[PDB]
Amino acid sequence: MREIVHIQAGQCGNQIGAKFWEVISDEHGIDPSGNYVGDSDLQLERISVYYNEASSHKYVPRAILVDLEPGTMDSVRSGAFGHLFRPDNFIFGQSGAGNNWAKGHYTEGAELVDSVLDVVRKECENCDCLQGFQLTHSLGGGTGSGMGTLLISKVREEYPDRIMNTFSVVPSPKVSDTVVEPYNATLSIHQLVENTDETYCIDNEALYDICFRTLKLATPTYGDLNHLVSATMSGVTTSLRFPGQLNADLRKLAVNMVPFPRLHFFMPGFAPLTARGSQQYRALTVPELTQQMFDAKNMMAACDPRHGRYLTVATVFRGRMSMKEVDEQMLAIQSKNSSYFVEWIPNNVKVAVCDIPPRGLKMSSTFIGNSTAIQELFKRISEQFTAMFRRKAFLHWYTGEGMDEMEFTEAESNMNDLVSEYQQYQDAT
Amino acid sequence: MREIVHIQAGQCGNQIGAKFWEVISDEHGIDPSGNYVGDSDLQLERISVYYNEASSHKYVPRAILVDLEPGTMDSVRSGAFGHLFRPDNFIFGQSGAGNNWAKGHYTEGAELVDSVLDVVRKECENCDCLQGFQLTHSLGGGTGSGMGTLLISKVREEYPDRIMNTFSVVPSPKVSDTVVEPYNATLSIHQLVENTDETYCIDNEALYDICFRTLKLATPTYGDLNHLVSATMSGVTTSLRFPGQLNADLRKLAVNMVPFPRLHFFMPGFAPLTARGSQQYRALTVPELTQQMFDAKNMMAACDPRHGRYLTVATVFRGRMSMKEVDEQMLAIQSKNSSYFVEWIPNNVKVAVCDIPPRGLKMSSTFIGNSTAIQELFKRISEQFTAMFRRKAFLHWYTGEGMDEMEFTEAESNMNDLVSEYQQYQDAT
Amino acid sequence: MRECISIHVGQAGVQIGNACWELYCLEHGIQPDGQMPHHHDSFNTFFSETGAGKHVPRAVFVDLEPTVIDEVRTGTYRQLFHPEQLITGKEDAANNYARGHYTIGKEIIDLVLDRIRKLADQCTGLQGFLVFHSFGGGTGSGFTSLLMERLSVDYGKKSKLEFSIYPAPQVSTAVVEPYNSILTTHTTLEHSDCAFMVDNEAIYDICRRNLDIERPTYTNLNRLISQIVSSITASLRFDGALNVDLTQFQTNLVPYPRIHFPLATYAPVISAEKAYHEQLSVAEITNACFEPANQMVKCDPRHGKYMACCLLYRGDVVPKDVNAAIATIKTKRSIQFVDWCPTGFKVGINYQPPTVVPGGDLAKVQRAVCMLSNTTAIAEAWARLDHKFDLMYAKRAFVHWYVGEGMEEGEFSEAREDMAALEKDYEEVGVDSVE
Amino acid sequence: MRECISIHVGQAGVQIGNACWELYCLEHGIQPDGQMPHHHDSFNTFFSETGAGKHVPRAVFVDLEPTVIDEVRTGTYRQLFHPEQLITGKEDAANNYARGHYTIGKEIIDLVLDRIRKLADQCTGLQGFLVFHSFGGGTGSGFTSLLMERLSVDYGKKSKLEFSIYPAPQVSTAVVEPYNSILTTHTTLEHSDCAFMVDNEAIYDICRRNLDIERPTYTNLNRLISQIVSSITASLRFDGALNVDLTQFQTNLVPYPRIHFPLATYAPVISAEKAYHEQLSVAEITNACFEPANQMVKCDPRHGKYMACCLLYRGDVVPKDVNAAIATIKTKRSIQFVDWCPTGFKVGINYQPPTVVPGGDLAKVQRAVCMLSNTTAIAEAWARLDHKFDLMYAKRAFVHWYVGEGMEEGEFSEAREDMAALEKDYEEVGVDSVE
Amino acid sequence: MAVNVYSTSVTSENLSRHDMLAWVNDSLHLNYTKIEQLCSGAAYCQFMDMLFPGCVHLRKVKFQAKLEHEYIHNFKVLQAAFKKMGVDKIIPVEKLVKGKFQDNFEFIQWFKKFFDANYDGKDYNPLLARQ
Ligand SMILES: Nc1nc2c(ncn2[C@@H]2O[C@H](COP(=O)(O)OP(=O)(O)OP(=O)(O)O)[C@@H](O)[C@H]2O)c(=O)[nH]1
Ligand SMILES: Nc1nc2c(ncn2[C@@H]2O[C@H](COP(=O)(O)OP(=O)(O)OP(=O)(O)O)[C@@H](O)[C@H]2O)c(=O)[nH]1
Ligand SMILES: Nc1nc2c(ncn2[C@@H]2O[C@H](COP(=O)(O)OP(=O)(O)OP(=O)(O)O)[C@@H](O)[C@H]2O)c(=O)[nH]1
Ligand SMILES: Nc1nc2c(ncn2[C@@H]2O[C@H](COP(=O)(O)OP(=O)(O)OP(=O)(O)O)[C@@H](O)[C@H]2O)c(=O)[nH]1
Ligand SMILES: [Mg+2]
Ligand SMILES: [Mg+2]
Ligand SMILES: [Mg+2]
Ligand SMILES: [Mg+2]
Repeated sequence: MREIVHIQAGQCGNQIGAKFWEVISDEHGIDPSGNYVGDSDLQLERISVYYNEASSHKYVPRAILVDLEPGTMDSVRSGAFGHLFRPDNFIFGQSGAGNNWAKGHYTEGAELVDSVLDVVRKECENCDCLQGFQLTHSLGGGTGSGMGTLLISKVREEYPDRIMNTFSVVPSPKVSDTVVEPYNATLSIHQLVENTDETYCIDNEALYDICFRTLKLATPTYGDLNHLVSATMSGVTTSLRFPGQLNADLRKLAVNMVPFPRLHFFMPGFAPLTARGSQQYRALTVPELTQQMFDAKNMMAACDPRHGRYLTVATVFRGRMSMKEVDEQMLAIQSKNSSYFVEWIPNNVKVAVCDIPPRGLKMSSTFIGNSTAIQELFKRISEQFTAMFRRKAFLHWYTGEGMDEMEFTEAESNMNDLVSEYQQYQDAT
Repeated sequence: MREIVHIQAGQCGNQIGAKFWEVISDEHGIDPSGNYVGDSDLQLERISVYYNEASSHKYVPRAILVDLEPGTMDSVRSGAFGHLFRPDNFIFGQSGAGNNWAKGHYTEGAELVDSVLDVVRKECENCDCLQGFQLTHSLGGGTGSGMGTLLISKVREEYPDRIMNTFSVVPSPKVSDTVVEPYNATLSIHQLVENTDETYCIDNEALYDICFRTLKLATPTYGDLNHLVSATMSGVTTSLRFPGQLNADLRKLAVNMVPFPRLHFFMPGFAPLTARGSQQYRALTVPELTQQMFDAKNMMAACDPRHGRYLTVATVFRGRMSMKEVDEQMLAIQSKNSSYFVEWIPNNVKVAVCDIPPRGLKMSSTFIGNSTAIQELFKRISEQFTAMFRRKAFLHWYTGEGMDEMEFTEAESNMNDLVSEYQQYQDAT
Repeated sequence: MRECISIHVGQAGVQIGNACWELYCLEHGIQPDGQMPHHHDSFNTFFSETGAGKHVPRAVFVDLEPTVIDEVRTGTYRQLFHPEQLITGKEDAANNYARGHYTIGKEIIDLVLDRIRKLADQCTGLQGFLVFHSFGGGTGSGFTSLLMERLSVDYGKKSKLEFSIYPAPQVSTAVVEPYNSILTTHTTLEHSDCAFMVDNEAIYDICRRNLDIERPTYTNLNRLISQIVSSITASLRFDGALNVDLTQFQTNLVPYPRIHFPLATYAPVISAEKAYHEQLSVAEITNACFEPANQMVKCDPRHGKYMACCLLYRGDVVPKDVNAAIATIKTKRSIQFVDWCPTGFKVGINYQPPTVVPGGDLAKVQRAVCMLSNTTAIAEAWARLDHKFDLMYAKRAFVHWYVGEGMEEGEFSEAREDMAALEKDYEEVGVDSVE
Repeated sequence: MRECISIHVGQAGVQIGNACWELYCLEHGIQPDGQMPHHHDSFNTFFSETGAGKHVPRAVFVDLEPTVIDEVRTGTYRQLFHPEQLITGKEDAANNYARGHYTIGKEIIDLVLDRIRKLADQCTGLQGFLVFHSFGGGTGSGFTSLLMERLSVDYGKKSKLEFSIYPAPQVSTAVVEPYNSILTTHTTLEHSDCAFMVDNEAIYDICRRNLDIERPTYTNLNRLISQIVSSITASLRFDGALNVDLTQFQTNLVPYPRIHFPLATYAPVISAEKAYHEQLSVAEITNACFEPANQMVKCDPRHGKYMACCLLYRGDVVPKDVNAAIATIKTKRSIQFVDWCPTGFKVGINYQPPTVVPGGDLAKVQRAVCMLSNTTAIAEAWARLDHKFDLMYAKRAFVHWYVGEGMEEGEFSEAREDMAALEKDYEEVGVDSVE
Repeated sequence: MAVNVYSTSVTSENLSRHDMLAWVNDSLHLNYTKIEQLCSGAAYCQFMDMLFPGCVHLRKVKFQAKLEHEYIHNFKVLQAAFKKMGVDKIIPVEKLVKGKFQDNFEFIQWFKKFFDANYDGKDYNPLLARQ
């Protein structure tokens, strides 16, 4: 009941998704071959939410992995933990989008969008009671941002009364992976603010910074990087997968987290984060967990909250604890740090508690904050896009495959409108 | 009780019949040598419908294979599973019809039809209570088409009060196997419309697409194509061959499917069709069975039902299931796809259920649809024939052996009348 | 159980038949002495089996000059042929159609017909005749016309395929070639079901380019033509997934009574060295056989429109990719059909891979294609031959020889008008018309 | 599933191609004969696997003089190449642009396009063509301008990358280099997606100083150039943490249609003995690749401003230090970017450490970098070449050879003004603009 | 004879997707709503008729094509018209007929350039030409 459909687009989505189904399988005790090997019967009480029952007690994930180039599917299929995905869902093209909007939303996207949409429609009919969709993609690439938006537009047309989340990977302020980042990002957000209920923005250096100082890792590869994102994205869902003292679900978070339709860009966070060596000198208890997750150092988006004010905040604990300890400290955090919370929203903290701890830990938590400091991220991106567009640089490879000048103009005006209203509420009395 | 006489024509009929008798022997547990080796007595309960008992507990099929050229007979006799047919039934000429209606209907037809009629009469007088006739052939070849038409005419004259099915391989739109297809196709279809009862049109290119796309086969060959066709034929006959919860017969299917004497051209389909690799990731169940059945891509006639409306539909399940599920999902399909169903025929779905599953499968299903998309096939054939006859090409070689232009004119008029009536009944309110 | 007999007329016919019978003996596993060490019957269709294990071919070698027939007699295939079958005259026709059809050819025609009749009555399921003859040669042309007339009189309606040798546009060995060719075409236009047409210059170019031989004597051309003939007959001789017959070829290829002059092509024709670096797929062998430069008659089909095509694949062939490749070829830009032939392909598949003669130029191949195309580009060849004949006849050259050997100029005039009518019919049928 | 074909034109292309294709066989473990003793495919993007275990490359070697192609035929890589692919003429262009583009080249252009179409239709997912041509030569410039015009018409929008050889500033093998280079650039300007520039003079210094070799024959230079070519296409053949494709290169380096002239660079380039005393970290080879003396074209990037860059690592490379090293490079005051390009870096990481050819100068390295900087400093190279062309053309020297071979004096003026249009186009956008 | 033009990479000359559909609709006075609907080739055959009077038998083509086999015959007529006028652009007919945006947009992009090169400014009413 209330199962969700997982869609992975681009190379980042496939690499994040490959580590995501590693954690989910471990939580439910599913062998890589696809058969249940767990012990506690609480795991199989709600297995239909993510996995799908098949013949001979085999379980197949409800995932749809799609990328425009065949490089990514080669690794996941041939590599380990690729014997359990359903081979029908492995949809791929032949030529990459080439870091282009047009070659990922109009020219190459159209060929593949009709094939994936039929796989999506098949899963829903098999589904008993749909809950929503989950999308992991990037805002800098061509297929992850171009076509990933195309699925959002088409799916939102067929299932208007559903809630879907995007675990995007927002670009960087310091070093840009691709030269034409602003053209792809600005055009993407102009489509995301319309057909998405809630979006979790994630950076890469704030993940490098966390994995450098807090985790004590000098050489964090992409395997140790995506492993941090997976826990955050699996922490949100775990409320409905397992019983808890004070339950929550995907729709419950959206009601509390989103005061206004255009203000649905979040900043995740995880705790506890400790190195292997220094875990024996800390007593795992609720006091440090709330303290640890509320500092700007341990946040997964490179945006310091001290420059803004939290509109509303969620905190999805896990493990087992005492409800008094949890509620005692949220009030303490609010009163002491009262200068960073908006005034026209009282008691702006939402708390939920589950009952199943993560693997190898007594208790943990996930912090989701709809802060105002996100305004600075959009201000910077619109700054880079503005300078490039006046000189009309790199643009003769976006007009050549379908768009025009008028499309960019409407994308920047919408982007500038969102920043103005994201700030005029911070200063509103 | 209710025995069926099988007739095979041409190379296509011979090869399809060879595969069909392989499948039937596998179903009934009959050794290639001709002696019973299986276990369950339910197979022996009704063995006289197709086979025929003989001394020393032998079983010989009631099949009459006959074709002008001898190569096919030599192949079927020298090859395996040729030790069980009765050599008296092995009738052949010396020279092929040369893809000519004249040589297939008047020149060699006389001698071949005389001998074949003698054999047919002997077999029928041997039979206890005749049920009907089965004829598998092609509408593009010379011998199969012409001599099958002659056999149908003579047998219809001899036994007016009986039913006969014709499994005809209709020509393909993209590529034509023989240059002069339309003349033979038009003449044969005119004769079939005049004096046949029901006809399941089967195409080759649609079979090719089904095998390449769904079954995921790199090198689809005639063995596989004939395997699919034989599976369909066995699924049709299993209802009266085996006991079931809700039995059905050939007469029942005919009366439920045919509303008018000139409308008896069906399109078959079989489910489930899965590749070797992907069978483990699917749950064999009635919902997916019906959803797989009711999509155009899994149709064995190269005509898209989306272009027309289903006049009537029959569905023969196999194996063990639940009538509640069966009729619930039939109702769901009818409600969802109502715009594709004719308004003045309510409840236009016939359902039958057997009890013995096909070999190596828990359950299966055969869907027979009488639709209005065959209108397009007849229109295309009529257009091709009209162009060739207007330019007066290849026609001296049909006049040189008996016929004249009057026959062609009347055949074209009959084809146009039939297609016009088909369309005008499609567009009724 | 099905028997067809072959008549080889003239030196060209005899040499082509020698190559073809060597190929058949290799294919069916028959030793040159007649003994032997799909297949079981096969050899029954060609090799009549006598009391002992010896097999004798159903061939009738006929010639007027005895030199080449004596060469065949003393050749390595001496014990195979029935000695009575090899019929030889005393003096040749000397490139004189009148001499080979009226004066000399009337003195051996009765014996040839008697041998043909005995061979036909020996068999019980006679299918047809295969006539191997040239066009320029006087005895070839004259005796071909005489045999056509006599066989048509004797046996009413049977398949009579011919394998001619059209004169090359530039390469020439004789001087009275236009007279001989025009006369033979006018005489045997009516008594032939289907005539396959082959030119020496195109085969020269194919052997030079594709096979890359700089010393292509007549043996290589004979081997190529023999391969084409064997590919045509393989459907009768062997089982396959989709069989065709001589009547099928004839019916599918001749749309009009006069238009029965198709042209042949074979693929792949590659050497041994180039074989390893090639993958030899069904699609690419179809493309190569349909390529314009691979045609074995010196004419470009691009200059005209196709009318009918017959593809015959033999070997490890899958009908799915066959049909895919044929659809691609139809979609291609070079191939353009006539408006009144919506369906323009007849396909046959055989399960027997082609065999390779020993010491031959070709390499072993698991897939082979023979293409028989009836098209319009042959009209240019007919017009060129007519122009040569008109230029020569404008001032009555060699007509003294032709008239002295029992002919009249009325025959020349009738042949000219018949050829003009045939060309006009060909062009009119090929060209499009409104309504 | 992904296929790209390479065309080698002239002696420079063939000699480079002989060394380059030696590297690919080593990388994929292909013996010179063709057999073999990240990998499951890999070689399918370059090596078309035939019926047997043999693999044949997707290369088209075209030249007008048969002197150098014959060396390849008899060389150690004799059984690898498809014998039909090696296309040869009869006489060379003789350093004349008109001869290799108008008179002599036209008689062989049709044959080359025939082999290109045969190889392209065999493949299914064709991405683009790699062209290895020089600039000073006759057939490497005149003929390669003919291929671009012909290829672009047949295939509309496909990648076309040129690995050219710019004439050196002081070193000069030929004497009519300004005439040939100016004419080629004006013709192939509109038909090239991205052309990589490599100069022979700059590579001599790199081999002399860094590699410490005083005997740098043309064999040594081609090995060093070949490593750049392999790193460009190293992402297609191998997996990685962050892949790039042939199209991604084209979209990230060309801000304006005319400005598509980047210059390559490789790192590390060290000898065998100097390797031990160097720790070879990621943070320094990025620094090493940015030094002004390591650039492969004789021009200092300090004199201009960078427009876009492209790094390509491979081996034991972790993305954290890659992004840390680039951040330090950006803040260094030697590297200065243009105002309208706030983002100026594209990265790509591969998991395949570069291999070494036996007998080569370079040592085994677990990390490597290939840099493609599109910089304004190349505008100096255009100005210098335009100075030479304007100097000799004023008095009409050497023109009588070009005019008499099928050209006009008017055609020279059009190519002169076109380069003047590009020269100020390059400067007017690299310089700042008001507001 | 007709003049030819190539198209590889041009700036400030390629038109927007919306404007290209408007030009096709305006020239022939019809209601194509998607550019990918140009798979039929009926509009393409009419373009050759406008560029060069005659050279195409407009009676052969039919504008009510809705099937995969019907789409090909329309393009075969266009193949002959290209040869007669001596143009040398190979139509990838195997890829246009599938009705996808990629291949259908590139061909019209080339055809727009061909249209301008061989246009003398003549005008007529396609409605009477179509009927
Ligand atoms: N978190 C995380 N991000 C990644 C990882 N790999 C790449 N990225 C980011 O994702 C972007 C990759 O581009 P994609 O959206 O995947 O584009 P693509 O799949 O290569 O297809 P094209 O855009 O056509 O090249 C890069 O800019 C990186 O910043 C990863 O392993 N983990
Ligand atoms: N389903 C199926 N169809 C086939 C197969 N083989 C051939 N066909 C079709 O059947 C037709 C065969 O012609 P036939 O009716 O058998 O005629 P024939 O046996 O060759 O004898 P003639 O008509 O005298 O030439 C062809 O047009 C094919 O389209 C097969 O193996 N399976
Ligand atoms: N393809 C092929 N053609 C041949 C061969 N030998 C002869 N010819 C053709 O035969 C023609 C010569 O006329 P023939 O048919 O041989 O006449 P003949 O057999 O010498 O007898 P006469 O006509 O009396 O001289 C030449 O134009 C050749 O084209 C051969 O071995 N192969
Ligand atoms: N990098 C490199 N450049 C070479 C090599 N061999 C020749 N060149 C370049 O090629 C130029 C000589 O002209 P080519 O391009 O070779 O002309 P060609 O191929 O000999 O053909 P023609 O112009 O007709 O003589 C010289 O200026 C060199 O810069 C080589 O081995 N390596
Ligand atoms: Mg990618
Ligand atoms: Mg037959
Ligand atoms: Mg002679
Ligand atoms: Mg040279």
